[PDB]
Amino acid sequence: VLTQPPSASGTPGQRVTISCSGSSSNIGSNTVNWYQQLPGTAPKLLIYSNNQRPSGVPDRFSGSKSGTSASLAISGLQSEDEADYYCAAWDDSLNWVFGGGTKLTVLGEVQLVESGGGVVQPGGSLRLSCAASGFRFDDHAMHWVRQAPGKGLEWVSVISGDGGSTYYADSVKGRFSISRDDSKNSLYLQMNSLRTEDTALYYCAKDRSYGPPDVFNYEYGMDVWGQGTTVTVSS
Amino acid sequence: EIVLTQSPATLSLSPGERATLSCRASQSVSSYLAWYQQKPGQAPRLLIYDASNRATGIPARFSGSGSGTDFTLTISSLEPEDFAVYYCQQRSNWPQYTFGQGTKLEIKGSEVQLVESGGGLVKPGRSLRLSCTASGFTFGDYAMSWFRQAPGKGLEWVGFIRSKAYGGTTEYAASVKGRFTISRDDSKSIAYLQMNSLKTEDTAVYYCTRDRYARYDILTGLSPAGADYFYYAMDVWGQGTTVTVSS
Amino acid sequence: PNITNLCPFHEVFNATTFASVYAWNRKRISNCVADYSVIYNFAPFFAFKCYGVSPTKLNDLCFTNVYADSFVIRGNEVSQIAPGQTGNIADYNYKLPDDFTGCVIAWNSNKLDSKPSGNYNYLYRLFRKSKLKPFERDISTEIYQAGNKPCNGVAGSNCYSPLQSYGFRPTYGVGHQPYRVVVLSFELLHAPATVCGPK
Repeated sequence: VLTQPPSASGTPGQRVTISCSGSSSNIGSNTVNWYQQLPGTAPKLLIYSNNQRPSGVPDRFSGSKSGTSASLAISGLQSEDEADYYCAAWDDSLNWVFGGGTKLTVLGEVQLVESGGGVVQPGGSLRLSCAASGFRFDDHAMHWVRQAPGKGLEWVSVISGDGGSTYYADSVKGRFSISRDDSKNSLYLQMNSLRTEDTALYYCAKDRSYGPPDVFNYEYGMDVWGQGTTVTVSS
Repeated sequence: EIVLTQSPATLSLSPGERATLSCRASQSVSSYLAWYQQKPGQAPRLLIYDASNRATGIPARFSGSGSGTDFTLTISSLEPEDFAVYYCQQRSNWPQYTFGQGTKLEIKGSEVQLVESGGGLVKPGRSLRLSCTASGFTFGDYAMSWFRQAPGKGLEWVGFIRSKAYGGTTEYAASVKGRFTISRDDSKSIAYLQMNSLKTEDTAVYYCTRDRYARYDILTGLSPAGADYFYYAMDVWGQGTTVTVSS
Repeated sequence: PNITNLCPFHEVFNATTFASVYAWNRKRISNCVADYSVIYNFAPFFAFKCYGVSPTKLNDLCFTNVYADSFVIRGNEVSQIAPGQTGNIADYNYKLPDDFTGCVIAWNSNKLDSKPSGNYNYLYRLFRKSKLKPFERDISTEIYQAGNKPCNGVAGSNCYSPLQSYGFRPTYGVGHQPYRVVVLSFELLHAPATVCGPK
């Protein structure tokens, strides 16, 4: 688990900092990935490798990993930097751990589309597919990140570009099964025995690396996301 | 340089009999003899390999023997449909397969497949371009050799491209050097053969075949006498195209 | 806090020619103060796994000998560079000991080791009669014999050269692209410490 301030604030023009602590098994041995999710949208990767940003992210966002802790420096925040920022790291226990979310409150192409949802009759099953187009699907890895309404991000499963390695979270292990079809450019997630606590959006996140985050522990990061499929498993 | 000559020319033996076929060799070649069978029109089929081992599928009435400078194919049983031309092949010089003028025997007196394309009249526009598309084995771990057969003249060697493992180099014959160039498209699993500077003597039926398996890891535990060794490391011939000539 | 002459880590991480996988070009990093913070300024890495030690606490540890071996390996084969791993390039080209105390650094080199027609200068061993011992090296190119007929030193239909090329092309997807790997090791068996941190 990565500890993180639940809510930070600042005035427009000042630089705020969002810390994120962790054990020597997730941040001390691997890299940190910061994300940003505006209210009602999908997360976007801000900083990977603890100091590197993609082309889309401006230079105002800074990152730093000093030992087993990280920090997201937002120099000169504008009115549009009002969202929840999450940390990310790959624990050596074969799981992608997220943070808690920091509601920064101010005081002033590649397409991933997924389908398959609805009521699941809590004890039934459901099929999840994720279409992909335009990023050489056989080279990038795939993920599954679900988010309960009003809660944080929770990682479900991962599969490398080769498809040999596949990891699952401790609460979805033995019940979910992930797979991919390089010919059809689609990512599947077979859910069985869905419980009452599996209600979320189930985003389909496209990784930027090739191998699993355990072997490539200095490059992983969820670049392109999609519009989640809100499953509603209930009585 | 190693010339292989068959002793018999036209065996007119009736069925319910035996059959003998000899083969000499100038240089002392080891057990690298492969007897082929060629029905009129069809593609050659390998009967005996390593001069003692029979293929996987052919009847057991093809026991061949001999080693060194003299080999012998003994079809010592009946000949129901043995009407075909029986060729020979050496593999002492690995990239320099040389055949011999075979014997014509008469009656009295499989997902692995590689098809070809490209042919017809070539005198106008003296530049052809052949192709060879594979559909079975994983194209890329095998080398691809080309053979041509002039009308009623026998099989010949053209050239080959080594697998991506042992370099993408090439090695042609003497009569097609400087004119014929071979290249591969392993991404599409297609091998090509350019025919720049075409002559009158290049009016043969061309074949594309496999070559040695670049992966000798799988070829270690396999005994070189079983059906599994024949499936992974052996030649798989295809159909034949044609080239012509005019005035 | 008494840095005198930093180790030539720029002669190991930033080099123009990396050897094949069956060669190592092992360099004895010794007799020089080692600053493990200079490795982070050479290139953006893709794999950084320190087995036994910590990347931050590397600076305040002393060792008797530090080695740095480098080689170009395929993308699908970086996962085999780990203590106790089996594979083609983990049993016949480079065997790391199960008690390995060091770091394995890997990073892509598609912009420097991939020509349009493929570079066949990076060779890898496919199979041996036995498996390599931890930290062993074989440069012998004795021709393999896959059959019952003896091979008198000529690559034939059943005689194979033990070294095969990768054929790195820029169009190959990630997984068949060159990946330069620099495995750092540390020894403290029986010797005075000569490779310490900035102190």
